[PDB]
Amino acid sequence: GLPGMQNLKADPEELFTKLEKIGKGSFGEVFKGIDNRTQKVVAIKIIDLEEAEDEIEDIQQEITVLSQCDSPYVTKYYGSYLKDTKLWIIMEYLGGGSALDLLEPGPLDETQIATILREILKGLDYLHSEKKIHRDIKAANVLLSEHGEVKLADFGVAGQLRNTFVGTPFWMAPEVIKQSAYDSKADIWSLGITAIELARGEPPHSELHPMKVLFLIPKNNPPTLEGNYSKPLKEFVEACLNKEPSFRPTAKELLKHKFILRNAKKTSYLTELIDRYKRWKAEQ
Repeated sequence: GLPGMQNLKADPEELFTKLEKIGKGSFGEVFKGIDNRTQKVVAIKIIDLEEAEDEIEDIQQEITVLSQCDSPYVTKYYGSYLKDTKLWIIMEYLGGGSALDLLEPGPLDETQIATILREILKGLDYLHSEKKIHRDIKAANVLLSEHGEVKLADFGVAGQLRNTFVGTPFWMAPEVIKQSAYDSKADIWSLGITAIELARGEPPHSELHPMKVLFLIPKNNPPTLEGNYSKPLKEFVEACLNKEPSFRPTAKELLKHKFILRNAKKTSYLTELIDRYKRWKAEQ
C-alpha cells in the first residue's frame, strides 16, 4: 500500500503535537507540529480520505515518490499515520519559509537569485538522475531552512520515468499543456519561469485568467526576462525557456552557467533574506 505507513494503532495524535497551519499541498492542509518523542519540529500534512476520491491514487504516488528520495535538496518524508478518516503525512519542517515568502519585503538581488537557482538545480539534478520529474517547480515550492538551506517541496504531481496534464498553469511547459510526450526538460522550462518569478516577483501572464494562459503558452514565443537585469541572468532564462525541449540544457549543465558561477554564493548568506522577512512580518 502506502510506503512509510506506520502501525495503524499508532495514534499520531499521541505521537505529535499539532500546531498552526503553514501551507497546502495537492491534497490537504499543512500544519507545523512537534514530534513528542524527539521534540523536533515537523511539517504535518493532513488529508481527509473520506473526502478524497479518484485522488487517493495521486496521494499514494506523491508519498511513494517522496519516500524514494534521499537528498539534502528534497524535503524528507518521515512516515504516514491513519487516524479515523484522516491521513497524517509527516514531513521535514523548513523554518525559513518559501522563496515566494521571502520576496514579500522587496526584490531579491542577483547573488540571492543565483544562490537559490543553484540549489534548485542541485535538487533537479538529483531528481532527474533518479528518473523523476518534479512537475511543480515554482517559488512557493522552494523552501528554506532557518540556516538558509534550499530544498524542493510538494511532489503532489511528481512523475516517474509522460503526457499527463499536471502543474500550475503559469509555470507549465508548452509540451505539458499540449499533452505531448515530455520528460525532465519540462522541469527546466518551469525553472526558467521560476527565475523570472525570483527576479520580478511574479511569473509571466500573472495578471491573466489561467484559461487565457492555456492557449498563450503554446502559441506565443517564449517569455523573456524584462527589466534591468544582467545579461547572464537574461540568458539563463532564455536557455531554459526554449519551446523545443531538446534545446533546453540539463540541470547538470545549468549548474555551470555563467550566471550561476559569477553570482551564487554560500547558502548561509540567505539567512539575511530570512531575517529581512522576519523583520518585515514583525511590523505589518
